[PDB]
Amino acid sequence: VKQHLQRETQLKQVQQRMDAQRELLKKGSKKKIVDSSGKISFKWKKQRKR
Amino acid sequence: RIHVLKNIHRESYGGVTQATFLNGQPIIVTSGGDNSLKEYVFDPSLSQGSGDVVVQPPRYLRSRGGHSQPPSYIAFADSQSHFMLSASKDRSLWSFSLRKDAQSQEMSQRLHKKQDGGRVGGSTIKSKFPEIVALAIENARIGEWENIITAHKDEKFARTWDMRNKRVGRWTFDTTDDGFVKSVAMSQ
Amino acid sequence: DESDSNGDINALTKILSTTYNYKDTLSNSKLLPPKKLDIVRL
Amino acid sequence: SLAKSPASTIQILGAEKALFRALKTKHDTPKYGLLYHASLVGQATGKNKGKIARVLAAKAAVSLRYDALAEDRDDSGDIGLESRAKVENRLSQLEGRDLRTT
Amino acid sequence: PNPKAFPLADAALTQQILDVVQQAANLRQLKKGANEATKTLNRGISEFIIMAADCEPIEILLHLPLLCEDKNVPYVFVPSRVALGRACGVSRPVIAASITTNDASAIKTQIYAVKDKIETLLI
Amino acid sequence: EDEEDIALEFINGEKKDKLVNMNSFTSMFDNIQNVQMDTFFDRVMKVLT
Amino acid sequence: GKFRTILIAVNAYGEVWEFDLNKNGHVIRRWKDQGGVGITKIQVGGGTTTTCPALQISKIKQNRWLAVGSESGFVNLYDRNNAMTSSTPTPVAALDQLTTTISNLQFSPDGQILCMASRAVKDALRLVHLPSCSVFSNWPTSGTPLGKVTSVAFSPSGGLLAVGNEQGKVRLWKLNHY
Amino acid sequence: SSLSDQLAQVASNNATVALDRKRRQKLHSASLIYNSKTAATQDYDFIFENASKALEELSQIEPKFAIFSRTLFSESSISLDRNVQTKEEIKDLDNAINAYLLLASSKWYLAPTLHATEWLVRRFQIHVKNTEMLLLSTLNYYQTPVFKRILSIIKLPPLFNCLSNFVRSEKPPTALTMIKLFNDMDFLKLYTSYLDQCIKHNATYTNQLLFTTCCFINVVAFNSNNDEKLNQLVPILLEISAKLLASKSKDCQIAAHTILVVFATALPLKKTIILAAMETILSNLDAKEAKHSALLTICKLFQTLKGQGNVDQLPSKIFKLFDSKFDTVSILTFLDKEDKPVCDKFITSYTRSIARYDRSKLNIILSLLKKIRLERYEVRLIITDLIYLSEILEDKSQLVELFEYFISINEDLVLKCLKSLGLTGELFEIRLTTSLFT
Repeated sequence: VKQHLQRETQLKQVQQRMDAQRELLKKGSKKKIVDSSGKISFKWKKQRKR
Repeated sequence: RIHVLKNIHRESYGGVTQATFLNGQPIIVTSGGDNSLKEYVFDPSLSQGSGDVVVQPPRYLRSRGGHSQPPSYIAFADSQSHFMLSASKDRSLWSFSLRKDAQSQEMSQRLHKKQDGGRVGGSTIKSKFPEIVALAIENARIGEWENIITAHKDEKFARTWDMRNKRVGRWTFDTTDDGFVKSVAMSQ
Repeated sequence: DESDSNGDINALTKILSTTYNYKDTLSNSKLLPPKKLDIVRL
Repeated sequence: SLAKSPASTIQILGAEKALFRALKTKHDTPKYGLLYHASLVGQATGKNKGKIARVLAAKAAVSLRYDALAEDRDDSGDIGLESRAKVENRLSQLEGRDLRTT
Repeated sequence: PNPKAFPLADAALTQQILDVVQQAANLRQLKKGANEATKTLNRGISEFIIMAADCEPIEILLHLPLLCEDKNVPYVFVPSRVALGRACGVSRPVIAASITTNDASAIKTQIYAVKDKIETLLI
Repeated sequence: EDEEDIALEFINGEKKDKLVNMNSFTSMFDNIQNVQMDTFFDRVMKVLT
Repeated sequence: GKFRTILIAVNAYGEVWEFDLNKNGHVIRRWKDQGGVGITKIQVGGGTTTTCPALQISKIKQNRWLAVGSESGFVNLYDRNNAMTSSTPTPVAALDQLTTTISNLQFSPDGQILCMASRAVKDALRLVHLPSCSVFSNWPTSGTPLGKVTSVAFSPSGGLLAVGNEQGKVRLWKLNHY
Repeated sequence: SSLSDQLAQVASNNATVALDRKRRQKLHSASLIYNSKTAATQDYDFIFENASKALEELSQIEPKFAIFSRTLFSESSISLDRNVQTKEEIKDLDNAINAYLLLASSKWYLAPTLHATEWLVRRFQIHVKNTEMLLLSTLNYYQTPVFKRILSIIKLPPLFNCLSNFVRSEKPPTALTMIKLFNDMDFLKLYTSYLDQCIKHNATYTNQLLFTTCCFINVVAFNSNNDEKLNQLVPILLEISAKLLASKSKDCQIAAHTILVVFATALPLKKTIILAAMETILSNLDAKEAKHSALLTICKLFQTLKGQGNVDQLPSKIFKLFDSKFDTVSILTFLDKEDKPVCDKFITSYTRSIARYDRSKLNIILSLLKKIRLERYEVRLIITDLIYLSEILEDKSQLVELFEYFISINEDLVLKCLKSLGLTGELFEIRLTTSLFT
C-alpha cells in the first residue's frame, strides 16, 4: 500500500511538469520568473482570452 | 443608363471636350483640355442568351498624353539626343522622345519597399510628388542603380530615379541641417 | 417605339433615372453615421 | 452516475476498449462511442461527425443533469428541445460550410 | 438567487473569491467550466469550487455539490456568471471554476485563506 | 433656447437600431420551403428589428 | 438658473454610489454594475462633463450615457434615462473589443462617440458609435501611430481628437462630421 | 492568338454537330433520366412517345402546355435539326424553348416535367444551347436531385462559375455558393432580365420569389460594408423592386417590400428616393397581406431617414394617396397592435400632413398622440405647426383640446415653443379665447 502511494505521488509530479510545459506551448504573453532558489516559474500577462 | 466613367478628363480644363464613337466600332475616342487623348472599348457580353441586357462597362484601351501645366524643368537624358526629361508644375515627371512621340512615357512614382522592413508612411490617398525644381542625370551607371536626382519644391530631401526602369528609386537624400534642397549634382 | 410627347407606379423608375448619387450626403444630417468614420490626420 | 459524469465521458461511453488501448499505447483516441447511433451524428458527414458528437455530448450532459437533479420537472423535455435546437443550428452551420473553392 | 444555491457568499467574500480567481487565472492555476471542474474533482487536484448562482437551469451546477461532499472539497456560490467569467479571464460567461492544487504556487496563502473562509460557510 | 440646444434634442432623439452585417440572413435559406411571403417578411422584419 | 451636482463613485466590486453634493453629500442612491468585476473607470457623457464644461449656467445639461470600464477589457454602457430607476440596471451593451485594462473612457461633447482606450498595450483605442453601440471599422487602422495610449482628449467644438502616448507624442485628428 | 485558341473557338461553335459516331455517342448519351448506356441506344421516336405522354399529363395539370404540341412536341419536330436551320429559325425555336422553360419552371417537382424536358434535351440540345435559361429557370431547386442531374449533363456559362466544383458531385451546392453566384453584378443584370420576363408573362411563383428574395437580401448583407458595391446595387435592385411592385401578384409585392426594407436599412437613401418608393408601393396596392406588409415597410423606410427634412410633412399627392389606401381607423388599430414597430418619424410626418391638408381630423391627431409616445423634437414640431394653425383657422375647439393635452404633458415645452415664436402664454390664451395655463 505504501508503494502504491509512492508511485501515485511520483506520477503526479511528472504529470504536473508535463502540464506546465504544455501550458507554455500555447498562445499568450508570458514572463520567465527565476527565483533566487532557482525554481523556474512563468507569469502570464493580464490579458483576456478573445 | 449603361455606365458612367467619372473624371476621365479634368474639370478645370473643360472636362470631356470631345468624345466620338468610331463608325461601326465599339471604340470611343475622348479628349479634354488637359493634353490627353484617350480611347475606350466595349467588350462583348459575358452572357450568350441575354447579350444586350448584360453589358460590360467600357474599359481603357490606349491613350496619348503630356503635361497639363507648363514644364518647370528640362534636361537631356543621353548624348544621342534621343530623350528628354521634363518635370512640370502638375507634379508629373515625363520622358519625351525626340525621335517618335509614341516612345514618350511618364516616370512612375510607385515607391519601393524599405530595406529595414518598417512601414513607409504617408497618406493612403496617394498624391504626386511636389514639383521638381532641380535635376541631375548621369548615364555612367544606367541600369546598375539610380542615376537621376531631383530636388522638389519645399522639401528637405532629394529623390532618386532610375531611367532604365523609368521609375522612382529607393533612396531619399537628406540635407541633415533642416534646410530645403536648393541644389543637386552628380558625379561623372 | 415611343415618343415622350391617382398614384403612378413609375415614380421610383423616374427618380432612379434622374439621380446619380443615391446615398444622402448633402443633407448635413448632424447625426453621426454608424460604421464608417470620416477622420483626417492633422 | 451518468449525471455526475462530465461531457467528455458521455461522448466516449461504450468505446472503452479502444479508448484505453490508445491511452496506454500513446495513439489517437476514439472520437465517439455509443452516441454514434444518435440521429444527429448520422446526419453529420465526414469530419463533422466528431464535432457533432462533442456538441451533442455537452448538450446531453446539460439535459441529463437537469433531468436527474431537478426536483420539480414537467416531463415535457423543454430543456432537451432547446439543446436539440442548438445542436441543429451547429449542424446546419457545419454542413453549410464547404471546403472546395468556388 | 435560487434557493438551491448554497452557500451563497456576500459582497466582501465575493470580492476576495474573485480576486483569488483572477490571480489563479494569471498563474494558470484555474480550470473553467462545470465539466473541467468535475474532472478536477474526480482527479483530486482541486482546492475549491466556485459556482455561479444565476445559472439557468441550476441543475447543470447541482451535480458538483454531491461530488464535493463525496471528496470533501469546499465549494461556494458567487452571484454572477458574467463576473465569474470576467475574473476567469475569458470572453464568455462561466458558471463553474475550480482552483487547482499547487504547492509551489505564489498565491498559496491567498488560496488557503479564502478556502478557510469558504469552509466557515459550509460549517 | 439655442439652435445648439435644438440640435441636442435631435441627437438625444435618435434611438438604437439594429444594423445589417454579412451573416444576418444566412439562416433564411433553411426555411424558404413551405412558408408564405408574409411569413418571410415577418421573419425579415424580426431580424432587422 | 439652478442645478444640482451628483458625485458618482465606483469601487472595484462594481457597487456604485450617487451622492448629492448640495445636500451635505448625502447618498441619493446605490446600485450595482451588471457583470461588474475589476472596475477601473466610470464616466458619464452626452451632457456637461468635467471634460466638457458649461460656459454658463443655462448651458448645463444632464448626461445621457454612463460607461463603466474593467480590468478585463469589458465596458458596460448604461443609458441613464432607464438606468436611474432599476437599482440593478441592465447595460445597453457590453464591449469586449479590448482585452487589457480600461484606462481611458471619454465621450464626445454630443455623446455620439465613446472613446475607450488602454495603456497596457499598443494601439488599444476604439471609437464607439452611440446609440447604436457599434465600434467603427475603418479607423483606427493597422498603420495608425497611436502607440501606448495614456491620455485622450476631445475638443469642445472643433471635433478634434488628441491622443497622448508613452513616447511623449500627442497626435491630433479631426472628425469631419463635427 | 494561338492556333489552339482559334480551334477552341471553332470547337465551341461546332459543339453540337455529330460529325462522326463517337461525337454522336457523346452528345446523345446526355439525358435527364437514363444512364449513358441506355441513352446511346435510344432513338428519337421512343423519347418522343414518352415526352408526348408527359406533355399530355402536363396539359391536364396546366392547360397552357397544350400550345406546345403544335410547335415543339409535334411529330414534325422529330426531323428538325438545329444545325441546318438559319439564324432566324433558330431564334424562333429559342423563343419557343424560352417560353416552355418559363412555363415549366414551377412544375419541376412533378415527374412529367422531366420526361417532357427529355425531348428538348435530346432533340434540341438545350443543355448546350439554351443553358442559361435552363439554369435560371431551375435555379430554385438546388437542394433537389433534378438540379444535380441538370448540372451533370450541362455545360457551364461564364457567369455560372461558382458551380464549377459542384458538377458531377454527390454533395449539392450550398447556400453560400448561391450567394457567391448572385454576388456578381453581371449575374444580377442577367437575373433581373429573367425576372422581368417572369413578371411580364405572369410566371412568378412563391418558391421562386422566396429564393430570389433571400438571395438578394443576402447579397445586400454581404456588400453592406462596401459603400461602392451598395451604390452599384441601388439601380439593379430598385428597378427590380419597382417591377415587382408593378405586378398584380401580392407575393411579388411582398417580395419587393422585403427588398426595400432590407436595402433601406443597409443604405441610407435620399428622401426623394424614399418618397418615390412609397408612392410606387401605395399605387398598386390591392390585397390585404400586401397592405399589412406595406404599412410596416413605410414605417421602416421613414424611420431610416436622418436628414434635415426628416420629420417634414408629406407632399399633398402622396398624402392623399396614403389616405385613400390606408384609412384612419386602420392607422389607429395599427397603433393598437401589440407589436408596434418603431414608427414615430412616420407618425409625426403623418400628423403634420393631417394638420396641413385635412384640417378636420384634429381629434384624430389627439388620438394618435395619446396612443404613441413621441420624442421632444417631434412634439416641438407638432406644437409649432399647431400654433401656426391656431393663428390661421377660425375655430379653436379642436385645437384647444389638443392644447390642454399639451399642457397636461410637457407644459414647459409649450412655454418654450411660445417664447421661441415670440408669444406670451396669456397672449396665447387670448388667441384661443380660453385660459388654459396655470
